[PDB]
Amino acid sequence: RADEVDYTNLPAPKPQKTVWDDNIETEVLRKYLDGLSQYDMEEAKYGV
Amino acid sequence: STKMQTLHKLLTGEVSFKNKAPVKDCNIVHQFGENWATELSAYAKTLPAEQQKIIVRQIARVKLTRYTVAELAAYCGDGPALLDETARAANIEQGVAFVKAKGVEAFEKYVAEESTNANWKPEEAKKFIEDVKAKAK
Amino acid sequence: SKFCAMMDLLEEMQHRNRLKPNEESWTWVMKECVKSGQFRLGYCIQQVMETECKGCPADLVKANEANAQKAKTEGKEHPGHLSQQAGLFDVKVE
Amino acid sequence: ISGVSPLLYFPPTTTSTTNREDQINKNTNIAIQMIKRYKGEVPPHYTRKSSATIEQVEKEIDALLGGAEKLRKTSTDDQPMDKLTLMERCLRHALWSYHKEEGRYDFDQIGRWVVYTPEDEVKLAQLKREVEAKEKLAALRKRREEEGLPGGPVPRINWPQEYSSFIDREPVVAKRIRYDTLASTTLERDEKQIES
Amino acid sequence: SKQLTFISAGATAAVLQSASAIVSKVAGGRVQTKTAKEAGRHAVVVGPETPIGVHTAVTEVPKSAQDPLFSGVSTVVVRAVLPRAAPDSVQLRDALDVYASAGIDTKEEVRSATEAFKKSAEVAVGKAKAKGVKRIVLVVKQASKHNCINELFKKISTETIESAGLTTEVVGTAAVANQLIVNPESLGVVLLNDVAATEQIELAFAGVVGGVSRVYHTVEGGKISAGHSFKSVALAVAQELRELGLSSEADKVEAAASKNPRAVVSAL
Repeated sequence: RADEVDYTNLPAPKPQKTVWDDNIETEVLRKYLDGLSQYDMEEAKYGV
Repeated sequence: STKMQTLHKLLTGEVSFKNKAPVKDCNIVHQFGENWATELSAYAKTLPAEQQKIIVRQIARVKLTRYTVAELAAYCGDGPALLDETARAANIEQGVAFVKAKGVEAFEKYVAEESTNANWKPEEAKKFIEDVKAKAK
Repeated sequence: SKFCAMMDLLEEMQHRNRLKPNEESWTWVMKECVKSGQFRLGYCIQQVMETECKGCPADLVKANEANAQKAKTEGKEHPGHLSQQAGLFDVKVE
Repeated sequence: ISGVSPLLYFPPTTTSTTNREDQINKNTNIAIQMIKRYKGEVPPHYTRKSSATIEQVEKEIDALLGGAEKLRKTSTDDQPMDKLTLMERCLRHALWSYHKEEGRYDFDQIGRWVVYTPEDEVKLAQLKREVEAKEKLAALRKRREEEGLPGGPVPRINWPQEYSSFIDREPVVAKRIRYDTLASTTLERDEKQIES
Repeated sequence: SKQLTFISAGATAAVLQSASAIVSKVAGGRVQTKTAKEAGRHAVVVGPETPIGVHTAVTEVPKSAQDPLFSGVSTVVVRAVLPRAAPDSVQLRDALDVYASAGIDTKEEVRSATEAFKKSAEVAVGKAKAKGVKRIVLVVKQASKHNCINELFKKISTETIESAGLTTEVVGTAAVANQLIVNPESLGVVLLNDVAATEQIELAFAGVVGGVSRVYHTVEGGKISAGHSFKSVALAVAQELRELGLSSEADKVEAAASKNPRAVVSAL
């Protein structure tokens, strides 16, 4: 009868960076879209 | 024995998760199990009255935690006991608006797709779609 | 990729088996290039058939050109990120 | 995504009635607002010493430079310049600087009569990309509006995968809230107002 | 003769109509009920949206209206509210963070934000001193976007609180929200930086407790009641009537709110 499991341990939510379609509209908004992706990843890591 | 002891400490706040993640209903369900509430309630009966009351209170609070902050703010304004009915009515109203906007057959498939995203039981999904359809007319 | 598999198969046949691909084999490759929309590989296969074989099925040559000009209208002639202007310090070296 | 969720998240479309007019209008109001603060105060008024139109000045310059065409002689770039060449360069430089400031972005002549520092070639390239980018964006935003496609950008996402990957629906729902709101709005500003 | 000022900020007409019926039926016509968009005293604001002219957004757990689930809890949630401009104009909470990225000067906006935070910090420490707690909990959203407004908020809130002699513990939004909903007895005084997420958290706490009325402290100096649901609005009106000097009417409204939340007007 050895250790079974650490109920405290939780697998971290593996974030995925959103990918935008490569159109001209993306190039004009490249910086803005990148900021949204960074914000999305930050929200996923922290939770909200 | 260890699982119940860990769960009791976790709900009481004595025991934190590895990454200090929020103690929500979903996380507990993920680790302890789907029916963690039932086993915990049975275990609590072997504890003094004060601990039993705390377990019941913590369980009720955790169930309230099953909603997002925005949903609680919008729907839980008039108390927690009335939260479930208010949330159900708002969801039904959204379903009616969706049906009136983009037909029914598309609504049927979308409800199924959200049931897939919702882990909704087929019976619950069928009941919801029937209720919204009846509400329409 | 179907094209990669067939080309590798031809490589095995010609080199490791000493068998010259015939017209039929190249036609299948050209059909796959046309079907998949890869209009640049079709040009290369077109020359191969015009070099080793005797020309190319004119039906497939025209089909490939139609696909190419569709890309020109839609702008999918090259991947867009290549067309973006860059600089000495404006390139992200992963 | 363990745990039976309570709701069938519908698309957050609730105020689809966001008339492109007023949506873009508020964008233009914000755009004009930010620009004024960044620049500052409207410069003090100046009274012209003489009255003359830009077209008249350009015509006069062309007439002046047309009579010396026979006398004008080309030479190597490193060789010394002539009086006619110097006058032409100065006049055209001033004229095209004025035109570019006004808005007549004719790159072909600007790159010739204003480029004298690699800095200017860089500026021309930067301006050339910007104009083409705006033209393409307007064309697709119009073609997107004709199809009824959502004026705003839409990310390449498969939410069924996302609802599975994540354990808690809250971040996923919030992510769906934002993008759906973003796609339901027109990200444009009336440039007629910006130009003034 | 007297006047009660009703402000509407994102509230459905049903709630406003219910509030008007409640006051008319309970007051009996002695005090008129006028509608406006800004006030400093004798004002009730209906709707989740924050009105114009409020700098502090305190909320508590009233003893009378404690839900059985949250019986005995005592925690004060104060949200700092920056000055609100017109809807079309860029709000300060967003201007303070975007102008810096754009390079625009941000001196006046910083000064205005500093004044608002100082007032909110003074309110928070006063509540903490009154309750006797030694440490307060600052709540700042950890998003990369809000890397400037929160930084100023922390720099000023900690400065004022430390000057007062109390301790400060900084935390994010998700962890505090989960703690406040699940284990709120471990938090005595929690200040919230001005963000949309914090506003939702304040509303969720005000609703989960059983429905309460939030107190807004305005620039002019005073307290105005705020509600978002039938019960919360009813409690807000009851407190407002109590402030005007009506005890029996306030008690009746409070009792009606406790009994029949969604239909208080018919209940009383």
